[PDB]
Amino acid sequence: RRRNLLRNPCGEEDLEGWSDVEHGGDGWKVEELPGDNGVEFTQDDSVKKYFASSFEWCRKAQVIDLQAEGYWEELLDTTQPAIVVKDWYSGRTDAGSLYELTVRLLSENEDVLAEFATGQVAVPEDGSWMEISHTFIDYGPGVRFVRFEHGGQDSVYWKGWFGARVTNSSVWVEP
Amino acid sequence: KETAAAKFERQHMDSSTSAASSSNYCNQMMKSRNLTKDRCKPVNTFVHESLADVQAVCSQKNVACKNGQTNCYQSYSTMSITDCRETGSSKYPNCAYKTTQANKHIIVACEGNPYVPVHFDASV
Ligand SMILES: *[C@@H]1O[C@H](CO)[C@@H](O[C@@H]2O[C@H](CO)[C@@H](O[C@@H]3O[C@H](CO[C@H]4O[C@H](CO)[C@@H](O)[C@H](O)[C@@H]4O)[C@@H](O)[C@H](O[C@H]4O[C@H](CO)[C@@H](O)[C@H](O)[C@@H]4O)[C@@H]3O)[C@H](O)[C@H]2NC(C)=O)[C@H](O)[C@H]1NC(C)=O
Repeated sequence: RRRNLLRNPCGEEDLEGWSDVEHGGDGWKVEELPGDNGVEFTQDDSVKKYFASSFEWCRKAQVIDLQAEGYWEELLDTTQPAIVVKDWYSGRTDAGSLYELTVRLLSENEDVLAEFATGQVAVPEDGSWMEISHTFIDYGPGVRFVRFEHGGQDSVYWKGWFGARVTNSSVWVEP
Repeated sequence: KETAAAKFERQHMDSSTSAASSSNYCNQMMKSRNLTKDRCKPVNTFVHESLADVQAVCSQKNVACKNGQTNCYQSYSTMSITDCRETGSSKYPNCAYKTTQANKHIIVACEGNPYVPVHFDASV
């Protein structure tokens, strides 16, 4: 009740598990909570680390295979269970930054059958944490993968790690 | 990368100010927009208009870029600008500059979609 299908949501294991890592600027850097000039993570004390972006877009994805993880075609097709994505993001209090999240459902031909996508958005400049959540339902038949991609950068073009901060990401399936 | 469009923003737009704000302005803007990163950029211009207004130039008088291409656009109004030129005795990493206030039409080069300014070409 319920299992996160994303490897290494908080950089406990640096960047293992994530693919299409794009290192913009001085790339991604794992840091500890609350980071340099940012607010406390209030609501899951098990979370000790976020990933930080730099001065050009940093991205990263994971392509989750619903079968490798334990589901199967006719289940997905007849029951069509809810697939839930959450992400957590923030910015520093001493620079602004941008966030973007794009999450898609793929057929096994890898046609996008459903998408949930923010566009690039300005991260609250008070530095506060944002949870972002979508639930996919009645997406229809042939969902084989969930692709989860997010990214960040600063909007100040600084050296260092002044971009958006991401952590605690999850995808799961539920009744 | 950074796009060749956010570049142009970084190197040429300063919307938050009206005109140059003291003689030290070129020194600060060349630094903070990172035109002094490994070499001193010899020459540079900033534009003290809203980003919108500068976007607009792209659909205005089409002229020959000073390098003889095609896709250059003069602005209809003249704008508030600041030229920055190295001082004799600028030496990296103490890059140093002369500020020059002006109010002239600018000529930018646009490209891609959306159709945005991508180089600063000349002022008139
Ligand atoms: C290109 O352009 C210039 C090259 O000089 C660089 O600009 C500097 O960028 C640095 C960091 O990369 C900035 O440093 C940060 O400054 C922060 C804000 O301070 C402002 O406000 C305070 C008021 O308290 C003043 O001291 C000052 O006027 C500043 O403008 C500080 O908050 C930061 O410190 C915090 O974060 C670091 C964590 O990294 C911690 O070490 C500190 O303890 C603290 O938590 C930080 O120091 C600096 O301000 C920039 N100069 C300016 C004014 O632009 C760009 O970095 C460079 N970028 C590229 C692409 O090369």
